[PDB]
Amino acid sequence: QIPSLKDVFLQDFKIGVALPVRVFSNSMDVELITKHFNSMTAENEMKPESILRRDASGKIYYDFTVADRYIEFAQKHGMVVRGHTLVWHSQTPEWFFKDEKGNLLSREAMIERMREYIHTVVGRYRGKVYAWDVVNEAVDENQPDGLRRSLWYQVIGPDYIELAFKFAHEADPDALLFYNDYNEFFPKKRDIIFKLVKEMREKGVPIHGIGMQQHLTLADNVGWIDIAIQKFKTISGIQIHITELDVSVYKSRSPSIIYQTPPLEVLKEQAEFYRKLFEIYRKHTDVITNVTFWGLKDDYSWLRFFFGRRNDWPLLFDENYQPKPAFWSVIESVS
Ligand SMILES: CC(C)S[C@@H]1O[C@H](CO)[C@H](O)[C@H](O)[C@H]1O
Repeated sequence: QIPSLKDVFLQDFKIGVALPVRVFSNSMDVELITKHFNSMTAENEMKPESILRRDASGKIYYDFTVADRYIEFAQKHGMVVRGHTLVWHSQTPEWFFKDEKGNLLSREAMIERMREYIHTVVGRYRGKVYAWDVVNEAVDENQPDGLRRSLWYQVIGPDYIELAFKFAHEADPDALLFYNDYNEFFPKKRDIIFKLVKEMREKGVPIHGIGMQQHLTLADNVGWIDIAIQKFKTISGIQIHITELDVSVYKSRSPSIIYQTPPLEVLKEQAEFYRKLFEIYRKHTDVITNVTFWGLKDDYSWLRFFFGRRNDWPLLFDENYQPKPAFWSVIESVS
């Protein structure tokens, strides 16, 4: 009786959702997912720590038993899958960078290990995962060259980023390959992301897209987001995914006032925020091809634990699967 997000935005972009694997065995979760969403991302289940294993000998192997369930579900329900994520400083075991003695691998050995990892994971889902977050959160504006000094940088060096895209494109030449990041509309970081992607495109690196995480709060300036999309879309041939959208009801990551239940005025402010945001996304529909929310409904949000245990209401559906004020405001950005 309520409209379907994916149908409302059919001519604009895929409408996606980040999901933990438990939802596939929950009839009420499956009802809400299959009504509204034509794209899905594994919230954790396709990250390196979720796939990498070592046997009693210390030999690396791959466990796809959980990740496989996403492709099985997507195929059953006619959904596309964003693969998240191949190369990241987070949720990647420190032992992946080391030999049996706990010493750092050589650059040569770690390039080979990255190649095997990306070939194995992207190869397994070739033609079934239409888009990959190949590299996640590689930018640090505090560094002289703008690049985060992670183990990837320390063990391979600054070409690890372009190599990851090379290897992913080898494993699945039809996949759309994304560089994904947060705080992507803050000016200094925006300019580093722009320069990184533009320079990789100019030297023929197979990068097809920029993933804008859009982990927002009610304190964020939506004008800055419009300006960031305007800057990124000047890179010829690049498309944009909104990969991890949510809107915290708080105005910082460390609020001193925490809500038990959200004031109605806060939910209305959130509806106004989401409306202005979707007006900007529709304005840039020529470059945005997927808008994915980082969770199905408010009580599943990472924002209830990542910055400290607290209630937050960051999404379009409440704890009882009901549309929020923001659901209607988002729908009204079209209607
Ligand atoms: C899917 C999310 C966990 S990505 C998220 O972006 C955050 C910024 O708000 C932090 O940078 C976290 O490191 C990162 O995991």
